[PDB]
Amino acid sequence: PKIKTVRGAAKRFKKTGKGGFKHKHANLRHILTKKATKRKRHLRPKAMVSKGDLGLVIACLPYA
Amino acid sequence: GIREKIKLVSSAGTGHFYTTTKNKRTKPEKLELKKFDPVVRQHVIYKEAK
Amino acid sequence: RNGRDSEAKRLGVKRFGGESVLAGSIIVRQRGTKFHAGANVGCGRDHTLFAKADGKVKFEVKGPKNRKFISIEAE
Amino acid sequence: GFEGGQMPLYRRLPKFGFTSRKAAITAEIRLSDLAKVEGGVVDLNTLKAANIIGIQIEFAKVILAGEVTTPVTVRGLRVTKGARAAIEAAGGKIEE
RNA sequence: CCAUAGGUUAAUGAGGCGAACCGGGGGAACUGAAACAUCUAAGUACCCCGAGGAAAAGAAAUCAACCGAGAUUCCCCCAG
RNA sequence: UUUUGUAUAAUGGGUCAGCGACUUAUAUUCUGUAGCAAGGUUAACCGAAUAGGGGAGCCGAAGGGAAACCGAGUCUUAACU
RNA sequence: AGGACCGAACCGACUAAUGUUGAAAAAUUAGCGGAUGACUUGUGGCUGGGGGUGAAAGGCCAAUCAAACCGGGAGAUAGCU
RNA sequence: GUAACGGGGCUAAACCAUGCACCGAAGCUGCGGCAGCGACGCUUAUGCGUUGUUGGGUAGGGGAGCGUUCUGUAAGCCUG
RNA sequence: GUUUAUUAAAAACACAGCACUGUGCAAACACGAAAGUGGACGUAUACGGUGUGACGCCUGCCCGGUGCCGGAAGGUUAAUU
RNA sequence: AAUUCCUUGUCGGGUAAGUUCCGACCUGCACGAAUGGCGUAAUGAUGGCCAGGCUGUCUCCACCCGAGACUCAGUGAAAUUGAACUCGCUGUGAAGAUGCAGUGUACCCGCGGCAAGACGGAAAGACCCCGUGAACCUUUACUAUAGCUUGACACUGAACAU
RNA sequence: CUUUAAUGUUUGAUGUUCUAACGUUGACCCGUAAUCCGGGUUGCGGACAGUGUCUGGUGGGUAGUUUGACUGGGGCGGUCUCCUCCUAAAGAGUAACGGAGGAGCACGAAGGUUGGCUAAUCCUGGUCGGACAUCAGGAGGUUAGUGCAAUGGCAUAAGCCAGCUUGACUGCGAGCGUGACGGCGCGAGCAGGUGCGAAAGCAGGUCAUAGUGAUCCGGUGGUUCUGAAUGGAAGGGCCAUC
Ligand SMILES: [Mg+2]
Ligand SMILES: [Mg+2]
Ligand SMILES: [Mg+2]
Ligand SMILES: [Mg+2]
Ligand SMILES: [Mg+2]
Ligand SMILES: [Mg+2]
Ligand SMILES: [Mg+2]
Ligand SMILES: [Mg+2]
Ligand SMILES: [Mg+2]
Ligand SMILES: [Mg+2]
Ligand SMILES: [Mg+2]
Ligand SMILES: [Mg+2]
Ligand SMILES: [Mg+2]
Ligand SMILES: [Mg+2]
Ligand SMILES: [Mg+2]
Ligand SMILES: [Mg+2]
Ligand SMILES: [Mg+2]
Ligand SMILES: [Mg+2]
Ligand SMILES: [Mg+2]
Ligand SMILES: [Mg+2]
Ligand SMILES: [Mg+2]
Ligand SMILES: [Mg+2]
Ligand SMILES: [Mg+2]
Ligand SMILES: [Mg+2]
Ligand SMILES: [Mg+2]
Ligand SMILES: [Mg+2]
Ligand SMILES: [Mg+2]
Ligand SMILES: [Mg+2]
Ligand SMILES: [Mg+2]
Ligand SMILES: [Mg+2]
Ligand SMILES: [Mg+2]
Ligand SMILES: [Mg+2]
Ligand SMILES: [Mg+2]
Ligand SMILES: [Mg+2]
Ligand SMILES: [Mg+2]
Ligand SMILES: [Mg+2]
Ligand SMILES: [Mg+2]
Ligand SMILES: [Mg+2]
Ligand SMILES: [Mg+2]
Ligand SMILES: [Mg+2]
Ligand SMILES: [Mg+2]
Ligand SMILES: [Mg+2]
Ligand SMILES: [Mg+2]
Ligand SMILES: [Mg+2]
Ligand SMILES: [Mg+2]
Ligand SMILES: [Mg+2]
Ligand SMILES: [Mg+2]
Ligand SMILES: [Mg+2]
Ligand SMILES: [Mg+2]
Ligand SMILES: [Mg+2]
Ligand SMILES: [Mg+2]
Ligand SMILES: [Mg+2]
Ligand SMILES: [Mg+2]
Ligand SMILES: [Mg+2]
Ligand SMILES: [Mg+2]
Ligand SMILES: [Mg+2]
Ligand SMILES: [Mg+2]
Repeated sequence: PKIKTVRGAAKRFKKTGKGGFKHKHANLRHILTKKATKRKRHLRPKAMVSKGDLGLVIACLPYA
Repeated sequence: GIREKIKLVSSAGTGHFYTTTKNKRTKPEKLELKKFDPVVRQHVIYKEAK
Repeated sequence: RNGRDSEAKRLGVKRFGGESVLAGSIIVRQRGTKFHAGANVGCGRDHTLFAKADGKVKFEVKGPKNRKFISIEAE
Repeated sequence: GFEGGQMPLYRRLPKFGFTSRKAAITAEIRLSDLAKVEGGVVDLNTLKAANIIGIQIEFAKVILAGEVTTPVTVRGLRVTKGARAAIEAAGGKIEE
C-alpha cells in the first residue's frame, strides 16, 4: 500500500525548488527575553536542512 | 532568580514593547527609558516595571 | 569531588602568517588580548581578532611592551 | 526518523505555517497553454475544456512561462505584468 | 356478580442441521508506541441472535455554492 | 560459529539421503535499459478482448511566500549597499 | 466410659539400605505411626481456572499448578542466541 | 620427570672485535601463462609485434558467470 | 489429630478453651449483573469474622500516628442551579 | 534463651579431657505479657545432652551361606559419538595439551578389574549479571476500577401547621 | 415611580398527619391435591425504603503497569547540564568512579559616552593611634584592583572618579569560526532612528570565557494574512512575549 507520510514532518518542512527542505529554526518559541535581539533575528528566517539530515527528512516525506 | 521579568511598553500607542528584568525589592520605581519604537520608527519613552 | 570539566573552546590561531584572508575572517580566538589588533584587524567583544580587509595575515611585535600585533597587508 | 532516542529532527524543530484552501483552487497558466484553447478566448471555463487547469479551479493566473504567438483574449483572469506584455505584443486583449 | 386468569380440544406454523458471504447484539489481549497509562492493535479475533439467495442500504429534512447536481450500492481517481 | 584472539579443554554436528531460510504484493526513490518527448502516460470500465477505445486523473514544463498575494522573480524590511 | 492402652486386617509413611537407562516416572526390604475415630473404605453426586478446594504446604484441581488442559487470537513479540 | 641453550653435545660449537664466503622466504630476478586498471601507433564495431602498472583480504560494496526445474522457440531436434 | 501426592511430619496447621468485634433476622456475611441460594427451616447461651491457642498464676505503661467508633458550632467541598 | 554479635561470656557440675548439655550469674548487641508472658503433669516416628545394657559402628578385619559379577549356550539394549594411526614428561599456547615444540618411552590384539584424566556423559547454569524480558506477590508507587458510601434528579403523591 | 401590609397563588426548608404509588422473605382465598409464581382480600410499613442516571468520597477487594543509566561484576555510595585550570604529548581536539575549583546569577548602573585619575606593601615623621584607621613625604612600580571560580587579559587601562545619558536601539548583514545535526558564537559594513563628544569618532549591553532547557500543548498582546455558502466571528497563521 501507499507509504504513509510522517505527518509531524510534513508540518516542519517544505520542499524547495532544487529538492531541498526549508524549516523554521529552534529556540524562538518561549524564554525569548534572555536571548539577544541579534540571536532572535537570525532565528526568524527559515533555514535549509543540512546534508546529514536530508536522508531522514526525505524518508519521512516521500510525497513531498 | 530574585530579579523578575518585566515588559517596557511604548507610549506611542503602537503596542510595541521591549522585555527586560528588574529587581523589585531594590529600585522599586518604574523603569522609564527612551527606546526605538519600530512602528512609528522614532525613539519614544517606554514605561512599565510591574 | 574531582570529576568535572568544561567543553573545550577551540581557541587559538585560525589563520597563520601570510595566509590570504577575506574580510570578516577570524584570525585568533583568544581569552583577552594575548594578541592585539593592528592595521585592518578588528578586536571583537570576546577579543577575537578578525580581518576588516581582504589580504595577507601579518604577525608582528611592536611597541614599548613588545606586544604581539596582527595586521592584514593587502596583497 | 528514529535517531536512537535523541529527539529527532522532525520534532526537535517547530511547526510552522497553515495551509490555505484558496491555493488549491488557484492555478498558474503558461503562455504555451493559451494556444491550446478552442476559439482564441481564454476564460477560466475554456481552460478547463482544454485540460490546462483543474475542474475545481476558481482562480487562474497567466504567468510569463513559454511564449504566445497568437492574438488571444483573456477574460476574468489575472495576468502578470510580464505575461500582460507578451499577450499585448501579439494582438492581445486582456479584459477584467 | 360480571369478567379475567386458568383448563381441554382442533387447525395452521415453527423447532434442528449447514461452508462462506450478510445484518445485528456483546467484545479482548498480545502487540506497536523502541518502557507505559491516552492512543494502537480493532470494532479485529472470539461468543451470541437472525435472515437470504445474496443480505444490508435506498428515493434527499442529501450535497453544493448563488452555477448547479438529483435515491442506494460497487469500481478507479481525488490523496496518504 | 563466536570472537581482541580458538588445535583449543568454547559453541554445533554420530553418519547418509531427502527437505530446510532475504520471498510476495503494493507504494516510493536511485540506477540501468527501451519508448515517446515539452510533453509523457492512462486507471476503473467499454469492448470490435494481450487490440482498439477510455486522458477521469498523475507526474513534469515556475517558483517565492506562513498566507493573501506576487511571479522569473519572490520573500524579508519603512526600504535594502 | 474413652479423639484410652498393646496389637493384625485396614489407613498411613519416621529411619535406613537397595535401587536411581529401576521390577516401579516415588517402589522394594527390614524396621516405624495410627488402628471406635477429627477413623477408614466402596458406589454415585456437587464445586471449574484469577475460579475451585485447602485442619494452610502456595498444597491439590487426571504423572501438568505463584493461575489447569485443549483449541483459537497466532507466523504474539523477541534491540537476544 | 632432566626441565632456566629446543635437544645432542660444545671450552668453542661461548663472548668481544675485524673481515670474506655461503645457507636462508610465497621478498627480488629469470622462463612460461591468466586477469584487472590505465596509456599508446597503425587503425578503426578495435584487437594486437605492442607499453606501463596492479592482482592477500573479514564485514561489506561493485562486476561477470555456472548449473537446476518449469514456459516459449518445439507437431521441431535426439531417443527401443 | 493435620500437612508440602513425588527430597521438609516439624517447634508448622488444627485443636478444646479465651477474648475482641460484627450481626435484631428479608441478620451480618458469602456465591451470584439478577432472580435466588447458603447462613438456617437457625434467632444474640445464636451466627460470621479476627486473633490467641488445654490447664494454672497472670496479662502491666502508652490513643501522638494509622484504622475503628462517636460527636458535632465553624471552615473546606461534587453534581445541580 | 529456637532470641546473645562480642562468645567456646563468667563460675559450677558432669568427662582424663565437654565450642554441645545442665545449673546459676546479668553485661537482655537485639526477651517481655493473648502477632500472648512465665510455668506445667501427661503426650511426641519432635530438637539437644547424659548414662546402663548391647553390639563388626569402630580398633581391624576374618571366615562362611546365598543372589550377581566371571565362563558356555540362547536372546539381545542404552546414554554418547566432528574425524582419529587416541603415550609420558617438560615447556608453549584462547593462559591447566593424546594431538603444538623439544625430549623420553613404546612389538600387534584381547580379557578381567580400578576410576586419575579425556576441563568425561546427563540438563542452551538454577548462582551473578544483562534485556527499556515475563509472571505472580506487597504497599500511605501511578492510573483505573468492582464494591461500599454521599447527595441531586427520576420512579414520587396528598393535606395541615409554622 | 420611592415605600410596605395580605392571600387565591408559584415553587424553598423543617415538623406532623394521611394513602393511592412502591414495598412486604405477615395472615388468608383461588389458580392448584403446588412452602415457586401470579392474582385476590387483609394487615403492616409508606413517599420512606429500594432501583436507574448523574455526582463527591472511600476503595491492593480486583486490574493494568512503572520503579533510570554510568559503574574495573552488581548493589550501597557517588555521578548525570554548564564554566575554569591541569592531565593534553608547544595548532585544534583528546579518556578514566583522574587531579583541583566554580555556575544555575547579579547590574537602569556595576550599561553607553565624554572628561579626569592610577594601585598593593613597606619606610620615615606626626593628637586619642594600638603592629594595622586618617594626614604628609619617600621607596615601590601593579608584587593591587576586576560584582562572584579559575585562566588568559587589562595603563591607550578592561581598574578608580565624576558629568551627560539609554546603542541593554529596530531591520539587515560581506564574510569567518565552532559543531554529526539541532544549534552556538564572532562580525565589519548598510538602512532607519538615538546618545555622548567641539571634532575625529565610540556605542547593537557589562574585560572575556558559566548564569541555561528543544519540540508539543497552551496563555497574553499586536497584526482586518486566512475566515469551510456569503458578510462577519470563532479558531488558525504571522510578529512580539509568557
Ligand atoms: Mg510565539
Ligand atoms: Mg481534466
Ligand atoms: Mg494494551
Ligand atoms: Mg511497547
Ligand atoms: Mg485505546
Ligand atoms: Mg565468548
Ligand atoms: Mg572472550
Ligand atoms: Mg592457533
Ligand atoms: Mg581433545
Ligand atoms: Mg561449556
Ligand atoms: Mg570443539
Ligand atoms: Mg555435540
Ligand atoms: Mg486410641
Ligand atoms: Mg497409641
Ligand atoms: Mg486393601
Ligand atoms: Mg510390598
Ligand atoms: Mg514398610
Ligand atoms: Mg496400636
Ligand atoms: Mg512459603
Ligand atoms: Mg497431578
Ligand atoms: Mg475458533
Ligand atoms: Mg513464533
Ligand atoms: Mg495478532
Ligand atoms: Mg626435580
Ligand atoms: Mg662477526
Ligand atoms: Mg625460494
Ligand atoms: Mg611477489
Ligand atoms: Mg610473464
Ligand atoms: Mg583479490
Ligand atoms: Mg600481492
Ligand atoms: Mg500424633
Ligand atoms: Mg514430600
Ligand atoms: Mg517425609
Ligand atoms: Mg499460635
Ligand atoms: Mg503459644
Ligand atoms: Mg468520622
Ligand atoms: Mg562421651
Ligand atoms: Mg558427644
Ligand atoms: Mg516476640
Ligand atoms: Mg522432649
Ligand atoms: Mg552370552
Ligand atoms: Mg542406538
Ligand atoms: Mg612432541
Ligand atoms: Mg578393559
Ligand atoms: Mg561435562
Ligand atoms: Mg544459558
Ligand atoms: Mg503462567
Ligand atoms: Mg497489583
Ligand atoms: Mg501490555
Ligand atoms: Mg545499569
Ligand atoms: Mg592543545
Ligand atoms: Mg601537539
Ligand atoms: Mg546607525
Ligand atoms: Mg566578567
Ligand atoms: Mg490572533
Ligand atoms: Mg459555515
Ligand atoms: Mg462565512
